[PDB]
Amino acid sequence: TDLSAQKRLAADVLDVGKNRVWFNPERQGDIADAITREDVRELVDEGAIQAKDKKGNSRGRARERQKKRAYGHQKGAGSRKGKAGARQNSKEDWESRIRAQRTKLRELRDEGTLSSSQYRDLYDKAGGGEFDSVADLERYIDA
Amino acid sequence: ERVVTIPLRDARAEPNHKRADKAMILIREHLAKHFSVDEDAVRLDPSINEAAWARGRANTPSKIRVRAARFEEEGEAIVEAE
Amino acid sequence: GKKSKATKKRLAKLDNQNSRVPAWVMLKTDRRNHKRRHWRRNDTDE
Amino acid sequence: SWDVIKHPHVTEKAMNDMDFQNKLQFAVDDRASKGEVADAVEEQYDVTVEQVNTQNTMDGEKKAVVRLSEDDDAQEVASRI
Amino acid sequence: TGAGTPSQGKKNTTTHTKCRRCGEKSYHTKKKVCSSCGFGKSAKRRDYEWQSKAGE
RNA sequence: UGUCCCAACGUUGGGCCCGGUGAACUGUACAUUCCAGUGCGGAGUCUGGAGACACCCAGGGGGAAGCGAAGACCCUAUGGA
RNA sequence: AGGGAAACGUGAUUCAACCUGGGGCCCAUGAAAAGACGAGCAUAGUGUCCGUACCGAGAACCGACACAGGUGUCCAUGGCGGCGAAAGCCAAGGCCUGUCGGGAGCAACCAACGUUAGGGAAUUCGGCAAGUUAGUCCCGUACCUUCGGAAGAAGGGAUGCC
RNA sequence: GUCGGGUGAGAACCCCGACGGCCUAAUGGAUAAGGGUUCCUCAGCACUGCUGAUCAGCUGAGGGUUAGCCGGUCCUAAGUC
RNA sequence: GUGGAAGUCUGUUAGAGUUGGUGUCCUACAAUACCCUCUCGUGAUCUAUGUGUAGGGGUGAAAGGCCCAUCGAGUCCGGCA
RNA sequence: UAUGCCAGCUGGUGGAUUGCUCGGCUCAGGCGCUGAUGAAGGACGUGCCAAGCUGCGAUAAGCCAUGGGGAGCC
Ligand SMILES: [Cl-]
Ligand SMILES: [Cl-]
Ligand SMILES: [Mg+2]
Ligand SMILES: [Mg+2]
Ligand SMILES: [Mg+2]
Ligand SMILES: [Mg+2]
Ligand SMILES: [Mg+2]
Ligand SMILES: [Mg+2]
Ligand SMILES: [Mg+2]
Ligand SMILES: [Mg+2]
Ligand SMILES: [Mg+2]
Ligand SMILES: [Mg+2]
Ligand SMILES: [Mg+2]
Ligand SMILES: [Mg+2]
Ligand SMILES: [Mg+2]
Ligand code: NA
Ligand code: NA
Ligand code: NA
Ligand code: NA
Ligand code: NA
Ligand code: NA
Ligand code: NA
Ligand code: NA
Ligand code: NA
Ligand code: NA
Ligand code: NA
Ligand SMILES: [Sr+2]
Ligand SMILES: [Sr+2]
Ligand SMILES: [Sr+2]
Ligand SMILES: [Sr+2]
Ligand SMILES: [Sr+2]
Ligand SMILES: [Sr+2]
Ligand SMILES: [Sr+2]
Ligand SMILES: [Sr+2]
Ligand SMILES: [Sr+2]
Ligand SMILES: [Sr+2]
Ligand SMILES: [Sr+2]
Ligand SMILES: [Sr+2]
Ligand SMILES: [Sr+2]
Ligand SMILES: [Sr+2]
Ligand SMILES: [Sr+2]
Ligand SMILES: [Sr+2]
Ligand SMILES: [Sr+2]
Ligand SMILES: [Sr+2]
Ligand SMILES: [Sr+2]
Ligand SMILES: [Sr+2]
Ligand SMILES: [Sr+2]
Ligand SMILES: [Sr+2]
Ligand SMILES: [Sr+2]
Ligand SMILES: [Sr+2]
Ligand SMILES: [Sr+2]
Ligand SMILES: [Sr+2]
Ligand SMILES: [Sr+2]
Ligand SMILES: [Sr+2]
Ligand SMILES: [Sr+2]
Repeated sequence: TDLSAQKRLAADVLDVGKNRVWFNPERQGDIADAITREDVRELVDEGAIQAKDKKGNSRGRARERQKKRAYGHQKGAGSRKGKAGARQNSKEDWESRIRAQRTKLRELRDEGTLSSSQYRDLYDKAGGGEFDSVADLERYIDA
Repeated sequence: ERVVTIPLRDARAEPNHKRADKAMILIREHLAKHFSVDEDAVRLDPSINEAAWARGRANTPSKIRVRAARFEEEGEAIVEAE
Repeated sequence: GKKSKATKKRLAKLDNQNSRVPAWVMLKTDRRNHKRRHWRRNDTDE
Repeated sequence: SWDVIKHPHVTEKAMNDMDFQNKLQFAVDDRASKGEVADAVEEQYDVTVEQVNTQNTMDGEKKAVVRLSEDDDAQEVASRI
Repeated sequence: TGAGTPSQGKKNTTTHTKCRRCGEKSYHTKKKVCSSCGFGKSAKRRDYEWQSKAGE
């Protein structure tokens, strides 16, 4: 008996890769008589033809590692491969910082805390890279 | 029928990447000899195949305990794991 | 490739010529298709 | 003067088209259009043609798949020839 | 890259095709000229006395 | 630092034996040769001696001025480009 | 509607596609035409002709071959990894046809290759071959220089896991 | 690759299952050129297949490609007649 | 600090190429192949298809290179015995 | 007496030889233009089953008329 044609129809009827269709060893004769796709669906319901499950990579080990790193672990000098600028894009970091500082200065202005003029003086200094962070900006504002 | 212990140390004579194959041959030859039967008449139950190939084609176990029976008109043997 | 209608007619003819000398011609002539072509071993025109 | 219909195309696939879709298949002159095939078929078997699909075959001929109206019955039509 | 075998793999261009006029696979589909009968080049049929021995 | 002193052991694929498949190169003839000599002065074949029971397997290539290519050098041609 | 054995989700981040802007460069200026919009709606009729299989390659193409060569496009966002479209491992999917097998602890010899004490280029035309170094962070860095560079000069230290 | 089994006059290499593996810009998916029926089915092993063959891109015979909206067809490019 | 220039650097990304091994092969897998190493990789870049230039003529960042395994003058047939 | 040398015998392989000739070669005489009223040539079709050759052209190995011919033919 040769069931390669039936393997192809089965893969299509079960909608799976041929490598996953399973033909019951004890029914090669009946599967061999299966000529049409209907003959195949018939055998499928009988359970004579089934589809093996596909695997998915486990992500458990990955998740534990993700937690350690999110917590700041497993990133010592011996675990880095890329250059510093590759690990964190400097222009991208500046965009983050500068936007955070401008948002801060903007809230203080609408809030009345800063006069448009004091706001300007601080805004222009921020743009000139005067403050390392938001906290650094606040500390400065507090004289 | 009896339980025998087959040493597979002679599989080391074959290249390492093919130890499993040679093992299955040694097993057939051992039974054929010790049960006084033709190698062609010795049947190895898949259980034995899976035991020898357990660690891949290059890492066979050093021995294997096998349970074999001998009978029929032409003289044959049927063997399996234990 | 893209075959035109005519190209297709020519290919069809070539395929037809690739049949064998009918059995009866053998008996009648009391005893080969010289123009036997193979898609791989040979090369058609165009 | 070349004729449109050459002969019924009778094969397993044709029979199914006939039993299940009320369609008739013909070998026709490759110079014939879908419209000329429709007219010819109606005038030959006194039926109503709903749709005509064509194909220039690797046999150098044209095959036509003619669907008849629900008013007609392909099985019966093809059976009288 | 050798001019031989390796350069033969790049050949998938169709040039000479069956000629409408003479039937030979010599109608150059790029030039639209038949190298065998002259179709596309001349109304007269391509011919030359050197296609045979001088005294024949 | 096995490039070397100075080579060793090991690994995989061949090699070796068995089944199957199954070419080519090359072939004037003869041919078990060796030492000398002779010879167109660079001989398995001539001469004198010596040695030599036949056949087969594996090997590394001393010889057959080995095989492959009518020397590309040099000269000659009332040659070519 | 469909599809699913079943459930037949909801939020979020990063965001290829696609959309839309801002900047910079040119002794370089990055097609054309048909067509479309501009210019509403109902109902009906017509919409013919040609292509359509399959391979697309370590057997369907070219290379005399079922040839380790050559041959365009897109899949460039599958998981871990890491800077990564890198390595290595693994899915989906594909394959056991880079298609002759059986046997000898399997000798000599050869192709690839691993490990070699002490000496350390003595080898060789020549360090040829092989090896040494290596990722990332911190410190530190000479002559010379067209002031850009030289520069990763050199040299030194660190590196896992919890 | 191996162990069982299936078919067959015949099975290391045709098919089933299990176990063991290979490929991840490819050994996966869709296609251009080019090829031209190599596609699918049935029946075969004289030919073709780096061994064998019940298999096949091989041999015999049948069958298979369906479009208003996917290409062509329309436009013009270098350029051609 | 921002900015992100460059016939700029690293890079088996794709892609292009080829210094050495004078390795493998050398009746080959191959009438130019295989492996490792190596070079380029935002530009005088690479690449597909279409198109143009023709034989004393092209084309040539120039090697007498290339113009279908053919080039210090292509190929075919004829002159031609 | 293995491996083997020379000659022959029986059988093969091979296709020489002899015989045969539906094909060539050469000479001689006769004859001699075709095409837009679409030639010559080619393509694709055309048979009960039909691949090749020949014939033919959707009237497709053929249709009609007159004369010849004759009991066979496809
Ligand atoms: Cl902006
Ligand atoms: Cl298309
Ligand atoms: Mg079959
Ligand atoms: Mg910056
Ligand atoms: Mg056919
Ligand atoms: Mg169509
Ligand atoms: Mg000479
Ligand atoms: Mg000279
Ligand atoms: Mg001269
Ligand atoms: Mg192959
Ligand atoms: Mg040492
Ligand atoms: Mg020395
Ligand atoms: Mg070196
Ligand atoms: Mg081009
Ligand atoms: Mg020179
Ligand atoms: Na071909
Ligand atoms: Na027909
Ligand atoms: Na060594
Ligand atoms: Na020698
Ligand atoms: Na990733
Ligand atoms: Na095989
Ligand atoms: Na600056
Ligand atoms: Na190189
Ligand atoms: Na010339
Ligand atoms: Na005449
Ligand atoms: Na015929
Ligand atoms: Sr080929
Ligand atoms: Sr057909
Ligand atoms: Sr070059
Ligand atoms: Sr190459
Ligand atoms: Sr090409
Ligand atoms: Sr012209
Ligand atoms: Sr002429
Ligand atoms: Sr002598
Ligand atoms: Sr030897
Ligand atoms: Sr965004
Ligand atoms: Sr398709
Ligand atoms: Sr493909
Ligand atoms: Sr390839
Ligand atoms: Sr898989
Ligand atoms: Sr094979
Ligand atoms: Sr060790
Ligand atoms: Sr030295
Ligand atoms: Sr020295
Ligand atoms: Sr260091
Ligand atoms: Sr047989
Ligand atoms: Sr097939
Ligand atoms: Sr660069
Ligand atoms: Sr680079
Ligand atoms: Sr060299
Ligand atoms: Sr090396
Ligand atoms: Sr070579
Ligand atoms: Sr870049
Ligand atoms: Sr050339
Ligand atoms: Sr001549």
